[PDB]
Amino acid sequence: MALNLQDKQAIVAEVSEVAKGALSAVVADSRGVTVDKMTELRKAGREAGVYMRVVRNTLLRRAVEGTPFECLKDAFVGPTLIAYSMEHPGAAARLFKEFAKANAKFEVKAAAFEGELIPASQIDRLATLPTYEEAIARLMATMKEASA
Amino acid sequence: MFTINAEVRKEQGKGASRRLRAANKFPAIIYGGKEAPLAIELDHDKVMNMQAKAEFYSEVLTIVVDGKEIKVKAQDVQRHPYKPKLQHIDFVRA
Amino acid sequence: MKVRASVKKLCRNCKIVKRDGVIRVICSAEPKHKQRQG
Amino acid sequence: AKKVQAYVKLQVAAGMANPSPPVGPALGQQGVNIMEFCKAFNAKTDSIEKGLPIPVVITVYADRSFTFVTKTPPAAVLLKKAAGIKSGSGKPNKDKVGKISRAQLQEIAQTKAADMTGADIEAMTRSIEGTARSMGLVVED
RNA sequence: AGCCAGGAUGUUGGCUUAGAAGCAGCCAUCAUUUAAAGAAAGCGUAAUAGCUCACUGGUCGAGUCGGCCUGCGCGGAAGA
Ligand SMILES: [Mg+2]
Ligand SMILES: [Mg+2]
Ligand SMILES: [Mg+2]
Ligand SMILES: [Zn+2]
Repeated sequence: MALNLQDKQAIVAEVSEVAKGALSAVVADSRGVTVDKMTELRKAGREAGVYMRVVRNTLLRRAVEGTPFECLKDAFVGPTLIAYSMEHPGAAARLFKEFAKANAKFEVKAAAFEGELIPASQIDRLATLPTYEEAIARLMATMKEASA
Repeated sequence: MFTINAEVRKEQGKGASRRLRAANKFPAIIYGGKEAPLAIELDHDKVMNMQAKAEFYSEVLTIVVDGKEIKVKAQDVQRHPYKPKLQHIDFVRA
Repeated sequence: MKVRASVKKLCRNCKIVKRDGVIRVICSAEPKHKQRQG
Repeated sequence: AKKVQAYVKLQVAAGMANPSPPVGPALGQQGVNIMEFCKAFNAKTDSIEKGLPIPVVITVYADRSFTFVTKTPPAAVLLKKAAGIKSGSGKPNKDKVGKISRAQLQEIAQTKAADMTGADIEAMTRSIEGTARSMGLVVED
């Protein structure tokens, strides 16, 4: 490994994603294959490319060293194996969705999805999301309200 | 930067020199300037580790011989014919 | 097993053991590497 | 495909799917049907092009028949009909012999867009650097 | 140090071979995707296949690694 001069970058970089981010998910990759990463990188791909991460770090000692910053709801995620996912642009989006759909294709556990932060809380798969731009679901709420 | 503590030699000659070397010390001498030469005795393992860096032979370096700081340059070294140890050093006064 | 006077590891799996007064070599992969009189 | 089971790839040919000395039998003989790669392959052959290198995987269990898959061409080979020289040395690579087309290497690599990890299609280029410094043949960039 | 995981894509790099697909030889040893993963440290193969390592993620929870100099010892050591 590297000394501190390097354990600091994995911090100053990874924590300015939290400081400058959008949504957070969860997942434990016990059996995390590489067809695994391959896929989810195309997903990050659709979800821009390299706007997304997953930098395995669940050393509390790392991606909690980014938490007493923001998201101290994660002192509780960080135990055991974890795969932290941050969003920069994009809706508070679909990121959420396929992690459940992925891991529900066996694709290993999902930490039961211990969940995360947009609010400041816990678990439950939501597509309360990428409807986003479904302001059309407030366009159809126009003419249909005007007519009916 | 190299700080070398040392002591003036109380004994000189083949007899003493050998004795010193049995006790992980080793003789060396400071000469140069317009003032007399000075018979030094140095701690071995120390100068060894120090002289491991190449700067030892380039940089000016300082010897604290009975509280003075003489400040000199390494002229010449005597290494053991077949061991990894030092026999003697010539220091030029700078 | 080979006997020899100099024994030494051969495979990365050869192991070296001091049983009784005698120095040995045990390989979990390759029987040819057993050694004694070490 | 979320589960591999059987795959042997031995670059075939399009214009007539009916070999015998190169592959022929050895392409289908363990629950595989020699009768159906001339019924099925050529059904996915003529839409594109014919004659040149075709690695391939098939869907044969022990289920009599099957269904054929397609693939992609080798990448240092697109430096033959897609560069110049067709060997790679002549003076063993103690000598840096070859010679490149910088324009090519991107769009000629890009032709292999469907089988690479780089997000940045420029990245997919940077891979072809070493794939094309495979001898030490410098590119006139 | 154990134990769980992964240990990947260009791609069998190129050359050379009947076959050299990480691994007989020669030259190169980059670039991706990354948490990390050698154009490969060893097993293996007709060659592929197959099993490991380096490396990184997890677990664990405080010491731990290997060179230099030296003292005393061990094997090496069979005879009428
Ligand atoms: Mg005498
Ligand atoms: Mg016994
Ligand atoms: Mg005897
Ligand atoms: Zn062995």
